[PDB]
Parts: sequence; structure tokens; C-alpha cells
Amino acid sequence: MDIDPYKEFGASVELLSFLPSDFFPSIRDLLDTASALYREALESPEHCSPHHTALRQAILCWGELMNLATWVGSNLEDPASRELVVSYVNVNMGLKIRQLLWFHISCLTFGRETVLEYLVSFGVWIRTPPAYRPPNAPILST
Amino acid sequence: DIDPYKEFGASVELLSFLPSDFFPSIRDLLDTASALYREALESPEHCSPHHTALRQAILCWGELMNLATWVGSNLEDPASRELVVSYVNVNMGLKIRQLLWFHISCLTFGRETVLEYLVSFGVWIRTPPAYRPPNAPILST
Amino acid sequence: IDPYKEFGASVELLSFLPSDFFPSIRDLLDTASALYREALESPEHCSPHHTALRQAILCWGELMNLATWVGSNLEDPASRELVVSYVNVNMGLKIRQLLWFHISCLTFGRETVLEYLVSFGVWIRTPPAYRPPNAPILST
Amino acid sequence: MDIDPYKEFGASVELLSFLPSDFFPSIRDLLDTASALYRSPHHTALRQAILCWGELMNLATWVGSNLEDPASRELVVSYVNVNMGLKIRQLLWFHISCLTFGRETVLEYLVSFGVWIRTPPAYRPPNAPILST
Amino acid sequence: QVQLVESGGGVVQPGRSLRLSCAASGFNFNKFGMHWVRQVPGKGLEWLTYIWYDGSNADYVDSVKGRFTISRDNSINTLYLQMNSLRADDTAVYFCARGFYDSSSLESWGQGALVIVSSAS
Amino acid sequence: QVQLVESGGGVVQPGRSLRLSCAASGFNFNKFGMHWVRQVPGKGLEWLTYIWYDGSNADYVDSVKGRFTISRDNSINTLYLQMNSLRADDTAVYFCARGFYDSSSLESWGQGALVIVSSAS
Amino acid sequence: DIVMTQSPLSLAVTPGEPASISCRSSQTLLHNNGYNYFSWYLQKPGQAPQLLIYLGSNRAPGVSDRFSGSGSGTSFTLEISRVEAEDVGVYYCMQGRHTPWTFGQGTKVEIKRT
Amino acid sequence: DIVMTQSPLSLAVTPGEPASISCRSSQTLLHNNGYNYFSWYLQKPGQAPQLLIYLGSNRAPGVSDRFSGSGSGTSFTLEISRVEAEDVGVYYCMQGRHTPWTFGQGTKVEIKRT
Repeated sequence: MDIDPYKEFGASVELLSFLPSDFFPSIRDLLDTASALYREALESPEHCSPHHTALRQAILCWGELMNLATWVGSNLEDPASRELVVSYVNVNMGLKIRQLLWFHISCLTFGRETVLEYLVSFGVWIRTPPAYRPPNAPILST
Repeated sequence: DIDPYKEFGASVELLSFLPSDFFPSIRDLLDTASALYREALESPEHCSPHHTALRQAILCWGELMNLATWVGSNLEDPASRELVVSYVNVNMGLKIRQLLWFHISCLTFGRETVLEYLVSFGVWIRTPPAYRPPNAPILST
Repeated sequence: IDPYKEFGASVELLSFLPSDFFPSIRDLLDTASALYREALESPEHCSPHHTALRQAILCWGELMNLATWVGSNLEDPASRELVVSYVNVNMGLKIRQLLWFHISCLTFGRETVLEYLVSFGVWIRTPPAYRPPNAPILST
Repeated sequence: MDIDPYKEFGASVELLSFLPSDFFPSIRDLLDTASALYRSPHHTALRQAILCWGELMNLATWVGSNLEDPASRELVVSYVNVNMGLKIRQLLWFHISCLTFGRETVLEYLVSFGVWIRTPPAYRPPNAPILST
Repeated sequence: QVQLVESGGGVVQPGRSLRLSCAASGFNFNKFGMHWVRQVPGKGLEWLTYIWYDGSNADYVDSVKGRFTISRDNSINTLYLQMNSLRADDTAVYFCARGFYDSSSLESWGQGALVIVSSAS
Repeated sequence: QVQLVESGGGVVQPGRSLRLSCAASGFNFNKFGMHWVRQVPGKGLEWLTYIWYDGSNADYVDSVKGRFTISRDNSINTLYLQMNSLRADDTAVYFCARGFYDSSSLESWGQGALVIVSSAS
Repeated sequence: DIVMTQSPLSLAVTPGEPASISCRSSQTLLHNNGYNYFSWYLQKPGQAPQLLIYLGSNRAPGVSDRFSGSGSGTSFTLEISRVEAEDVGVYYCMQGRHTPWTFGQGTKVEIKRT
Repeated sequence: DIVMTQSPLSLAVTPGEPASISCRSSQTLLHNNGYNYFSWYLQKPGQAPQLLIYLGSNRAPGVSDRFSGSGSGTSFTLEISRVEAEDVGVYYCMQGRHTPWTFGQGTKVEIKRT
């Protein structure tokens, strides 16, 4: 039951749930940035390093899911069933994939210690009187 | 005859000078305690008095929530329920918010800076609004 | 989430103690105050149970303040009673218990408290037909 | 686009796919053994596949609860518990076996199975080759 | 909704004393209070007395102070109002009600019964 | 079991237009489709048209194509079939049904109503 | 002990027009709970009284929205937006700050004759 | 678009004996889900139609086991093991592969006269 993909990496599930859902980016943007900046790195058969097998395993679930969507498109003649299932496959469940991709990506470039402190600082910043906090939100930057 | 903050070098008046708006919501404090300090919260350690205060505040406020639920279930007449729940939630919970913020902040940044932040905030508030600088000092890091 | 965990005890270990065989509130209040006021009043910070008690007394003070406020308002006699009876009887079991624990651990040392607490479980379990007459006291 | 879990582990999808679909085991018992005997990133891959299966089971249960229309249920359940589990079984078996026998003592087993299948049934030796201890 | 029915009303000869019946059902009698309301023709409502759930305390108005008494029997959940030293100014219809909006205003009112005193028949 | 009752049937003078009423209850109208079935005496059943839950799409048969229309009001969960340019070949009893075995065959059929056109009365 | 007061004694309303009635009390009704103990009652010939407004400014359950009221302290007012034919009756205001309870004088409504 | 067909037009059955009726369709009904969209309906004079077989080879809920059918593709058959006195009626087959929906010609049953 205690299946936390972030446990081994030092983070935990509650930390990600600290921030609001809407703050996270979309999907196609993550795919595009990954393809643009790490094509060779993910393609390389070398052992590379942690987080790389993780991204490889993560993208696969999204792929298959979309395969299921395009498969059920033609089938499932009933209109209502069609729309409901397809929306569920691509509007509710993808939240987790988002989170995974964003966490991994942020870890790759700007470090780990950095993404953790950014997460905690951002979590504290949001929950605090609006007039008693710095005017600007914390941009990850480098 | 009890000065809870005396054991850390602060007094009640220091926080009493702090308005109600500054403290965060109760849910925010509970979520912070859960997410950021759960691992060592249950584990046994020496010293670390702040851990002990947080642990007993969580039990106290859980007991208060149980009381709120129990009074909601009974007391058929809705008239009293509003007053009871108001007093239990907004008025009594102020001290819990007061203590939770103090101790959580103390954990993250320690006594070294929180006391100075308190004295500076007091100095800022005491003066009239007319000559008060633009914005309230921020604790920062 | 565990009331006592860090003293080498568990909530299930205290279950064996029946609720009725605890002492009354005012006795624990007096026993703590008279004996250990000086311990309460010091600059030294140690023995976490000191602060823990300081939290227990604060909670009791807040509950008493609520009780008097309810006594002041809520003209309806029936509800006022009911609330007063509940706060007096049902609301104090946990506090009490806490007081019995600490007060009693600063006086007799911890090991003596842990021994008494595991032994007392024997008394309840034995049958009256062959049970020894007397029950064990903390002693010192 | 060029994703395939097998490539980075010195294995090629051809070796893992040369086997027939019937040779693979069920998913209930494979899951049980995986949990029982287990708890390099290979462990992280096993955990990810575990999560994938579990979430698929959550999806199937939820779709069963809702969707009052009866017909769609059978199709959705069959597709996620038959077609969508073949590869899951494949990945779990491939990522589990090697933890016990070892890397090499795996490739050789995979290649021998291709030779065995290619041999006509008439000339095929009776035994059932296995990697053994 | 609770339904309350009174009884015992009618004509009484002058100089005697009479007792009125007001029974209730469908709610927790032990958890709420009761009140008595009077209306002589030509005027409006007038408060008379009330009793708390325990019954230890009671109050009265100066008009009938010391001459009327009220009691309750929680075993059968029935109200009682005893009348003594009746006068010609006491000829009115009597109502028993219950208040539960935080112990202030009456909520459910009974049908009431009229009491008449006179010598002719 | 769901029960559907129609209304509005009867005799109509030639050359005019009439609208039939078919209301349903006891199940989720927004989650299922509706169909119209016709039977002139002497022949069997004939399919006419259908509408999807959203109502954006619709279909028609060549016999009445472009002259009949169907619409639904999800606020009250009521079906509607509008008839214009009625002919002598349209004299038949009309049935509205619902199909849920994976969107293929109708399951519950209403009682139906007959529509008659003629000049005599 | 408390002296109650009502005004105006009579008010005939053409139905469909708004109207307001005022009831005044001598001593303040603001308790330490922030509430005011004041009542609005409705009485019909041959019928038992019915509730109009409870706790000063909260509508009693089941009462139509056509009646509304507000106010605090020693001044209150009952307002009816639209008068219907079934609204004819005599209205009362009551006090429940201190025992003994006291009632008002009454206010009866009717239709202005031609 | 689809041409429907039924045969035989009439069939009188001595009750207690089995019987079979055949309905044929022009275009194949095997969709990519492995299912066939074909129907069996029952119609009674003065009554609304009732379902017989659903999804080609699955019995509709509440229908007695006395009726069974099977088949695939462009050929199907309705079989009744034992004929009861209440089984008299006109039977229909329908198509739901492609819109628009089309019905058959019908098959009425009766008792062979002496």
C-alpha cells in the first residue's frame, strides 16, 4: 500500500499535495520540453542516472492512456458513454502524471535541494495574509 | 500564575500585540504540521520542547472538534447551536492559532530571529498610522 | 497523534486501568501545586513532562472559563445543565489521566511508574475467588 | 516515441517478444509472488508497474460503480483486464525473473526458447527447457 | 408536527375551584418548558406563568400571584393548572403552548378551551 | 420499472398540423436516448427517427425526411414530436420507447396513441 | 415590569401595496450574546396564534417571504411587501428579556372602504 | 438502406412441439467488438411490443427459458422448445448496425386446424 514513488528520492506525497492542483502546468508543454531538451538523454541505452528510468516509465503510461482514448473513440457507439469515459481518461486522472513529470523535470535542471526548498517556501507563502507577504510570488528561476 | 512563553524568553504581551489577521488559518497550521514535521513528530527525541507543545496542541484541538460534533448531533433546538459553535470555533481557537504559529515558526527559524521580529513588529505598530512606514515588517529568512 | 508515546508507554497499556479507579480532579491539582510549584517556577528547561503539565493546567483553565461563561448566558436551564454536567464529568477523563501520569512520574521515577503500571494489570485479570485481597499501590 | 523499457537493460524488444502470448503467466499469482519475495532502478520500475496496475484496478472499479448502462461495462472490463494486461505481465515477468537468477542467466534462456520454437514439432526434443536454479 | 389537545373546560358555578387538562405528545416533554396564555374577549393575549423542565422553579404575574399554581407529571407527560378563588374577571379561554426558539417565543400553540363562570344555567 | 404515458392523440382535420405528447419518469432522461415507432393497420413496425441525449444530432428516414422534427426539454424530462404536412398515409398509432441494451434495441415501450385524419365527424 | 407599546392601532391597506407597523419597548433587548429577544405573532379569528418572525430578525419556519422585519435595540418594524386577501388579522409583539413576560396592545388590519 | 428479410411468413404449431423461424439480413452485423446487433421482438394484439432476445444471443431479463436463439453474421434463427397457449402472436426481427433503423416483414403464429 505504501507505494510512494517519491519516498526513495527523499520527498513524499503530502509535499506535492500541499500546493494547489491548478498551479501545475498542462501536458503537451511538458512533452515538448522533454523532447526538446533530453531526446538523446532518454534515448541513450546507457544506465545514465536516477530519474531517467523514472521519466521513461512515466511517459509510457501517458502514451498507453492516449492509445486507449483513440481506440475507444471509434468504438462505444453510445454518445454519452463515449464523452464521459474520454473526459475521465483526459481531465481527471492525468493530474498525477502531471505532478510526476513536473517534479522530475524540475529536479533534473535546478537540482534537488533547490526544488525541495522551493516547494516548502512556496507552500508557506501561499498560506498567509495577502497584505503580510512579499508582493511577488517565488519564481523558481535557476 | 503561568507564563507559557517564559520558558523560551518571551511574554504573553508580545503576541497579544499581534492582531488577529496576521495568524494563518487553523487548517493551514495543521497541514503544515502534518506535511513538514511528521517524520520526527512521532519519533522519540530529547530536548525539543517545541515538539511536545505541538503534540499536545493537536490533541487539545481534536478534543474541541469532538465536542463541536457532539453538540451538533444533540441539542435539537438550532438556536443555541449557532452561539455554541461560534464561541468554540472563532473565539476559543484564537489561542490555538496563537500557540501553533509561535511554535511552528520557532522550529523553522529558531529563537534567534523570532524574538527580534516580535520586538520590531511591536515598535512598528505602537506608533500612529500617520507616521507609520508603508508596510509591516516581514519575518523573511 | 499519540498522547504519551515518548515516555515508553502506550494508550493500550493504560486501558487495563479501569476508569473508575482514578483519583478525583482537585486532589491531583493540589498534589501537583503544593509539592512542585517550585519545579514549575524555574528557568531550567528539561523534563518535558514539566511543560506537558503546564499544557494540561492551561487546558483545564480554558475549560473552566468556558463553563463559567455558559453559566452566565444560555438562560434555558435544561441545556445549561446538560452542558455543565457533560463538561464536569465526561470532559475531564483525559486530563485527569494525564495528571496522574506526570505528577506521578516526577515523584516516583519513571522505572517505578512503568513497573506499577504493568503490574496493576495483574490485579484486574485474576478472579475474585482466588484473587489476593489487596491491590498494588505505587508506594516509594 | 522511441521509448521501450527493455533497451536500457541490455535487452532488445525482439528477444522479449519472440516468446508466444500463451507462455506468460497470469497476473493475480505473479502479483502475489512479486509482493512476497520483493519489497539499481529496477526496484523503482517494479514499483511503477505496481502503481499502474493498482490505478487501473481503481479505474475499473469506479467505472463499474457508475455508468448505469450495462453493455459498456463488459467491453471496458475485458479491454483493461485482457488486452491491457498482456504487456503488464510481460514487464513484470521480465523485471522480476532477473532478480533471482541474474542478468546473463536470463538472456541465454530467452534465446534458447527461440531455437526451441523454430524447430519443427516432429524434430523437437520432448523436454520442456527451463532455466532452473 | 406535535399535536396538543386540552380538556376539562366548561361552565363552573361561582365561588368554587376548577382544574383544566392540557396533555401533549410527540416530542420530549422533559427537555422543554411550558407556558399558559389567556384571552378574555375584547382584549389581547396576556402571559400568566411558566414552569421549567425540572419544576423546581416557577414564576407568576401580579394579577393572579399566590392564587394559581402549576405542576407537571413527567411520568405521563401531562400539564396541570389549578385555579382557586375564581372571580368574574377570570372568564376567559385558556391556551397552553411550548417555546423552543432558544427559550424566547412560543412555537406550537394548543387549540385552547374556554372557561365561563355565572349563576344562570 | 419505468412507466411512460403519452397524451395529445386524437382526430385532426386534414391540412393542419398536430403535436403529440410523450412524457417519462423514473429514470435518468439525460443519460439515455429516445425513439419513435409507428404502426398503420395492416403492416408491421417502422422506424422513424431518434435523438441523442445532447440533442445536437438527429436522423430521419426518407419517408418523412425534412417534414418532421423532434426535440427534448431536459428541464421537465418530456419528449416532443412535431408533425407538419400530414397526409392520408400518415394515419397511424404512435409509440415512443427507450433503448439501453448497449444502444441497440428498444427496451421499454410506451402505451402509444393513435392519430386519425379525415373530414367527417 | 416592562411597558410595551404599539403603533399605529389600525392600518387599512389596499392589497398589493407595502405597509409597515412599529412596536416599541422601554428597556433594551440586546443581551451579551448579540441577540435581541423580540417576537412577531399572527392571530386569526377562531384560530390559534401563529408565528411571524423569530429572534428579532429571523423568519419562522414555513412562513412566506412576503413578510420581513428588522431593527435592533428599542425600535423594530414589521414590513409586508405585498398584501394578500388572506393577510387580514390582528398582529402582536411580545418581550422576553426579563420575566415576567409582557404582551403589546395589538394591531388589526382591514381593507380601506370606498 | 438495409434490406430486411424473414421466412417463413406463417407457421402453425401443434403446442408442445419445437419450432424454428429464420430472419436474414443483407449486410454483416459483426462489429469490431465481437458482437452482432440483432433483435427479437414479440407483439400481442392490443398490447405493446415485448423483448425476446437481446444482443443476438442473450436472453432479455424476465423472459422464460422456453425461447432460445443463436447464430452469427448474416444468418440467425429463433427456436422455441415447447409451444404454450399464450405464445400466439406476431414476431419481428430488427437491425441496428447502421442508421437508419429497419424492421422486418413479420411472422405470425397460430394453431393448425383440424
